[PDB]
Amino acid sequence: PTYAPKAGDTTRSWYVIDATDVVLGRLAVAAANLLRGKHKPTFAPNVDGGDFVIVINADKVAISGDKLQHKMVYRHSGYPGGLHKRTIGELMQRHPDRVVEKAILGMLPKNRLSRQIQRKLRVYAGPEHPHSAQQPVPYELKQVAQ
Amino acid sequence: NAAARLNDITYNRLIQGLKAAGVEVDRKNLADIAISDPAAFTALVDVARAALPEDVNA
Amino acid sequence: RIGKQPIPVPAGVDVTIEGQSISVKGPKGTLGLTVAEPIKVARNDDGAIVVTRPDDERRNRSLHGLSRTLVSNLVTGVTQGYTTKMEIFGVGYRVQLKGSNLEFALGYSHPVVIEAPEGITFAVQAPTKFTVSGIDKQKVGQIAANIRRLRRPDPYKGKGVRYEGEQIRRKVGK
Amino acid sequence: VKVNPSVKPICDKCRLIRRHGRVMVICSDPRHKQRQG
Amino acid sequence: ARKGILGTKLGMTQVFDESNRVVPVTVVKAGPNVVTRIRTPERDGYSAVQLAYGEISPRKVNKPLTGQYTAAGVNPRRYLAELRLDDSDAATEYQVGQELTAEIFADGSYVDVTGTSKGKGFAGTMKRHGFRGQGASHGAQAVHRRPGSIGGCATPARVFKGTRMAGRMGNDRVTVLNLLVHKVDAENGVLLIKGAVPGRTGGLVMVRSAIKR
RNA sequence: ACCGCUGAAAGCAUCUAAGCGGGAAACCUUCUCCAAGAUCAGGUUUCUCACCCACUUGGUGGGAUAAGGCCCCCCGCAGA
RNA sequence: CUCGAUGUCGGCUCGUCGCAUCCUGGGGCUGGAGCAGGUCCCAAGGGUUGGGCUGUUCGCCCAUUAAAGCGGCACGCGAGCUGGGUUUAGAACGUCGUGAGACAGUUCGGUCUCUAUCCGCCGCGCGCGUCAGAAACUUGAGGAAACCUGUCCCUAGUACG
Repeated sequence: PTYAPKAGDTTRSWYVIDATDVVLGRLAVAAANLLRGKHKPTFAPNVDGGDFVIVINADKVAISGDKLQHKMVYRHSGYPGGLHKRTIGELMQRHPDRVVEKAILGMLPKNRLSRQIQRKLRVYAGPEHPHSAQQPVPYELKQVAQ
Repeated sequence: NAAARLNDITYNRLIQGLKAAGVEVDRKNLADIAISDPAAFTALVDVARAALPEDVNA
Repeated sequence: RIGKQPIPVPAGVDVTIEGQSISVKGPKGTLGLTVAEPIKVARNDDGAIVVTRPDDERRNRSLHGLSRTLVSNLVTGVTQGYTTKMEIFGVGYRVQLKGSNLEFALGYSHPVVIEAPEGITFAVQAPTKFTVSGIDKQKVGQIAANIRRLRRPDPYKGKGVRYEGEQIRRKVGK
Repeated sequence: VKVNPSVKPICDKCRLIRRHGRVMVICSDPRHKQRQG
Repeated sequence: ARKGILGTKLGMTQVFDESNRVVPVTVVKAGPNVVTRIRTPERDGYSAVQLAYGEISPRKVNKPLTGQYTAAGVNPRRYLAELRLDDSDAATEYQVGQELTAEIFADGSYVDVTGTSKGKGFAGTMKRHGFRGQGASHGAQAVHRRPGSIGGCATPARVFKGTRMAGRMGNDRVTVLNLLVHKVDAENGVLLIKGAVPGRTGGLVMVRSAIKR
């Protein structure tokens, strides 16, 4: 049977991704699996496992103008109308961290652990990150084989 | 798959290689090995890599 | 066939490529230009500019011809000022040059003062004739676009700018 | 302009263009300036 | 830019102007009894100044407040409210100890006045929102003053959020814009404002310079 | 929507595929209001800032106290 | 699907939504001289009234208006209202039926039940957390309300004709 599940038997490391030229989707996927812990053999979907993920320089994520001017974002309030339609381009010019956050959350499962995982996410639009007291580990994207 | 990716190999080719080697080892105890002795997992990976032919053509 | 047209450089004071970017200096104000990355541009043995991309992508042909005419336009602009002339065919109009611009009012209140762009030359040839010149057909054309749609010239009698012709339409009697 | 789901030439002094995906006619004679939808 | 001062409403009266015209005047008392404590944007990006006004007893105000005010070096006051200034740097404008009076208004300048409105209490939609009341003769059993129907029946099987229903009103931060200051009584510190002001006699009034004009 | 600058594809032409600009009571800033239970639960300031037992020192309970607040009381043009 | 019950027209009251837009707004074209006006494109942010007669829908008409919009939401909404007509029992005229009686043909009268448990909504509190315990002032991510318009004068009796 399983050996990984156990209180305290988790290595909470920190990862840093320089999200400059990377595309939003591939970044979000790697962040999702890396965040949940599927890159580790001690996977245990029943618990909040995984490592901490830091997104650096989210402002520079390459997205075509064909989506900046067409991929609309919808936040309905609850009131009549109230469909807060706002372009992803404007969101990139205001709160790109919320755009990236949304993309990741859409790739994470929709359950209680998802929220416990969300609170393990730290996204900053700029490149200068004050969080240097911990042990950041620069992590880059790759294919494996095949 | 996680341990295999740590050894830079996919699950696909891992199982294919082990079958070519005749290593009729179930996934339960193989996954156990992944935790109890990661080095043994690495050894099995090297065996599979050597057993795999050359490419994706036939 | 546009790809076959070399680019003469009569001046060449600082006509040079600095990282997919053409710096141009000469008789008039200086110019610059970002080079379309897909297209390879290099200096000829005789000093002319060679714009080329060998591969087959058609958009490379569009960008090849395009960037060729952009560079030719840069050299033409820096060596020979661009000039567009404008003349009014109407009643009730006098051009004044108050401050640093042209004040127009074809028979209506609040005479319009065209906000000039940085780096542009204006001149008045008569109360109903004037001209604009510069080192950028886009900047000179910006004044042509700003003066447009300001009291739309009716095709009947006429009440606006013409560029010395253009076969402007005519009335149908009454 | 004459927006409609059909385009043809008013005379042989015009061109059919594809602007932003919309087909339209220019004929140096502002009579119709027809547009394909 | 948005200069201002705290005061209180002392009721309304009327006074005739130089053109033989009637000016309804609300009396807002805002004389030399307003002190400051700056809040620079360098620490939190707020960019504003705390205004204090009133009268208390030295044995009434609690220790955290006497600590703040005595740290500031300012005699304690009953009310405290912070006025947003401008989105610039300001800096060289207000300081700790600068006295602000009603003389800052130009005897005619338009101002925006805001404050807690008078309580009216829990009321039906006839007052809360102003519905057109239903008839009360031709068979109107027990519907006089009642809202009636809401939305649909089958498909929209819910009341839309934000409908106009019965509830409390009052005690709100009501702001009235572009009120004409009739006259700054600089000799007494009494600000005479054309028009009615939210709040009861004795209530707190916040006055600031208008921006539309 | 419309008009438009420069200019290719295609020696021309063209509001265009690179690129620039104008362009409406719609949209977003802007004006007013609620709002950190916004669980990412914020930020600034200030006060108090060792007190005694039980259990197993820790782990945990019990009692008391400072800031301060509440209860009760006198009132409100604030209020079921 | 619903007959061990979804209670039907019209009208009132209260909202929402589409745009195939009545007006306001932005433009093209014209057999658009100008005012006006035809047609077409964009646009839901507001407004879209008040009366006579019929039970009305639907229509007619007077007088105003920038305008007197088309539709969905159980032909919106009867555990919110009306009960005029429709569809109960009485009565009468006509037609048919020998007759009892019938008519989606007309004419008079003829009750409109429910103490709100849940969902949602509207308002205000108690508790706990917001990592020592508290008190003040506040950023406002994110949302709401509101978003209309005419007459006259000047330009100018000018341009145009």
